[PDB]
Amino acid sequence: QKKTKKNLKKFLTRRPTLQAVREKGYIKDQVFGSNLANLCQRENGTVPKFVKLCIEHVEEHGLDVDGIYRVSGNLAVIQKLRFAVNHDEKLDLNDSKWEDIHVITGALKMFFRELPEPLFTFNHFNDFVNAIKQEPRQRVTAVKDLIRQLPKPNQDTMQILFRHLKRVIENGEKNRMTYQSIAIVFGPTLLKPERHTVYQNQIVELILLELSTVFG
Amino acid sequence: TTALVCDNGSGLVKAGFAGDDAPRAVFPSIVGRPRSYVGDEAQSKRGILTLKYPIEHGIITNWDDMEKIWHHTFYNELRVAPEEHPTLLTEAPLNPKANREKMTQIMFETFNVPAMYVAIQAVLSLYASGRTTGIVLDSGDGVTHNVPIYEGYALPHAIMRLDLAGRDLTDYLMKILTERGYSFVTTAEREIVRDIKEKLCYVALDFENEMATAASSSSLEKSYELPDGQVITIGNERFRCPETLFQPSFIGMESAGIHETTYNSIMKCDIDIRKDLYANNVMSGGTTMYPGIADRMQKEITALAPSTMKIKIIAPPERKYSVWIGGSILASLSTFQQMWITKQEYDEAGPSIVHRKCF
Ligand SMILES: Nc1ncnc2c1ncn2[C@@H]1O[C@H](COP(=O)(O)OP(=O)(O)OP(=O)(O)O)[C@@H](O)[C@H]1O
Ligand SMILES: C/C1=C/C(=O)O[C@@H]2C[C@@H](CC[C@H](C)/C=C\CC1)O[C@@](O)([C@@H]1CSC(=O)N1)C2
Ligand SMILES: [Mg+2]
Repeated sequence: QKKTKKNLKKFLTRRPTLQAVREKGYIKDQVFGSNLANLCQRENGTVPKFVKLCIEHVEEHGLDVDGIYRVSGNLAVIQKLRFAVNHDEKLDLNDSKWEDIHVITGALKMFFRELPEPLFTFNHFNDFVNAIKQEPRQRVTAVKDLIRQLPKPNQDTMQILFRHLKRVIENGEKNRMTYQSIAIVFGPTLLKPERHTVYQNQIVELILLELSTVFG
Repeated sequence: TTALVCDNGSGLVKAGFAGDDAPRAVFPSIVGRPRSYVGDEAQSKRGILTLKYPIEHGIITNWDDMEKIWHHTFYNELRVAPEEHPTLLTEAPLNPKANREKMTQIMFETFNVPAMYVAIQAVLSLYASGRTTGIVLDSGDGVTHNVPIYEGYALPHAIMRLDLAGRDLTDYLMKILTERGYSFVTTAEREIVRDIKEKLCYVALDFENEMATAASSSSLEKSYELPDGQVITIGNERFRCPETLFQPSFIGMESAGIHETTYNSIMKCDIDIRKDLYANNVMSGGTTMYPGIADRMQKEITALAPSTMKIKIIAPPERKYSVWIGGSILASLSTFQQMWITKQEYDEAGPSIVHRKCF
């Protein structure tokens, strides 16, 4: 025990940094927690494959479920989903291992939460908050033009995600979800400052509200 | 002055003081609310309460009950004031970011600790075995992980996770004991089977050969007396139950056994360090305590690895508390002093400071 404490004592001060170990290629990014542009490149796409899987599964089995994207799924099952996705294993989101629809929506909300940079990017956060503070007659134009300045992975993933959430609200009579409850869910996760929450929820509401003109 | 070390598992909480050779408190990780008590006091009143496991498969899934676990750990088990002790906690590999933030927020806002830190369970086991590079088989009550580590860094793309663990082995032993007319079903009956599993089960070196010897053997069958005085006997179920770890299809799983997930994890790492991983297989967790599991692993991995590779399984006798012992060593080092997340830092940054400081 004395020899191990001494070596640990010195190892702590001489341990290599995280970036040095990544320079060697020993630490590799997965699906969760990895840069969005790097993930889409490795998959030869502009939308993460797991994002497309969740949306297609929810639009086929969970569009009528009350309080979807608001009700939380089991965190342990989601963690099992993270490993199954991160290893590119044979995966069918309709299998009984994944329990219910809220595990799928919870894993989708987590994917955007775990992103190193927000979907709306760090360097455009100030512009988005300033665009939503403008006079209402000029907001939609300012939001659209900032979106057209984002990189292609962020543009494409934003459209597929928002068009999906639009159909969720359009079935609000069955699932009791509205523009406000959905924006409360995705507001803080899609827009973060590097370093307010009321303006972030307002940005997602506006995009969902004027979906047609914003992505024209 | 002296720091606290707390290893919150899916079944057991191990907590104590940094610098000690063993945890001072080991109590079950259950919370009971009436139809609130925690730990052993909740099991005594299992009829008045509805018991819940706040940790599921190594992941916190009930933050209300988890906050009660820590309150009990501080004031009832260790009998200390949290505002006076730095607190080192443990977590599962690739723990969701929101969970790491909620743990940091609770420790500082609810318990007012002067400093805190969270380390990866498998990393603390590797440290306890005097190593900073190797692959760890961490198998507890709720989850099993194969975590290859380089210089204290868990390699995330190569971490293997299996839902099969100790509790699932107890459930399987309950099932195969119906072949002897025993009917263990309820929660109280499950604790009897887990005790039999801990006392009499072992891993066979050759499972098919061990099956041919079972009838001819004179020493396989053992006796166990239940609380009410009745005596039961167990035969080849002593090693058919832990055989699930190597052949998970015994419980209907499609996953590979822990010997293959170890090999699959090593092969996902860079070829420059596979030799160092093959030679530093460290085992930790209660589910790795079966007699013979080290020799069986040594045999199964050699059959998978190239014939030229040197393979060594490290199964210390204290590996049931390896995670806590490593945390006790780490939090007591002087060179660890500047790594804590101080209270003054948290009040400025908030919970999200955990991602930069704890790695
Ligand atoms: N001698 C033994 N042989 C076999 N199994 C054992 C032995 N002792 C304890 N166990 C099993 O180990 C489990 C407890 O181990 P441990 O406390 O390390 O798990 P944990 O850390 O709470 O779980 P996790 O790491 O999954 O969160 C119990 O399920 C118990 O049945
Ligand atoms: C003695 C003991 C051992 C243990 O580790 O037990 C831990 C904690 C326990 C929680 C409920 C139990 C009724 C209360 C105390 C048991 C604690 O659940 C376990 O027994 C689970 C249930 S069956 C099993 O094998 N593991 C693991
Ligand atoms: Mg553990």
